Amino acid sequence: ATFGRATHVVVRALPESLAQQALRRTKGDEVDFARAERQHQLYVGVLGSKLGLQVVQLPADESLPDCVFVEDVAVVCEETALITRPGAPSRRKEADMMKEALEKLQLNIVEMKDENATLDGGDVLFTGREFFVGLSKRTNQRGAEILADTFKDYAVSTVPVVDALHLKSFCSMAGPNLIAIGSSESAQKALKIMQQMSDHRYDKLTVPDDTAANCIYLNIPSKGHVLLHRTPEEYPESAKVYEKLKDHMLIPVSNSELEKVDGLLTMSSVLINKK
Repeated sequence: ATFGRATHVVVRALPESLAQQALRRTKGDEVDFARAERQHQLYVGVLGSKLGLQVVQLPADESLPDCVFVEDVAVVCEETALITRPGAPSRRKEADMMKEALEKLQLNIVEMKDENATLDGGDVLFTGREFFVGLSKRTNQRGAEILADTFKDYAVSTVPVVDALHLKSFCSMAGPNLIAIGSSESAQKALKIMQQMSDHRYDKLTVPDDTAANCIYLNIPSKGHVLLHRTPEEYPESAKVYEKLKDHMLIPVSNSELEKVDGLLTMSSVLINKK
């Protein structure tokens, strides 16, 4: 496939219950819900209006406070979607509307039904050549095994996630051979493990703020190599690194409110390449 090509994107509206009731590891500043909604609107507007992806917007469900974070409930690779069994019990029913959306996009559907398996899509790094799957408090070995069985055309290897929510809490693909990676002790240890497991030499884009290593790369006809990344207002020292990339069309995207609930850029979309 052309790495990073997409035609469609699934997103989901924020429930009011997110502000107080979404899961979060840090009990920090309160969420400004209206501002979170605006940030989500702008994010969707980049993907759909600016970049031209066909947007499927799922409605909010107030009983699912984290339902905006569609990434965790599906992994899509080519024509196949894995509907995950998220680690958090409060998120499991998010799979219901996602399964229906992906069915309607004509994907082959595989459901993680094994009650001994969990997997969050945020733990999954697809490089274009292979998968790395974080083993975290959300994703277990059996989950990773089911992913490997689902996507047999690609190698799958695992990496411990120790002191973050997900693997992609501190990394993401920034381009076809380019892993964006944080500078923490933990981020760097994870990167070394991924690299030691692969026979492929990846380039890295190292940033000083781990959560600013979570970005979205797209290959869009008529625009080229596009990268959605955190803003200078939010992470000035990491934005300076992204700004050196004259080889990408850079789009700064604000995400401060959802980061209060550990939601990073990748978490709010599921990308699909159809036809």
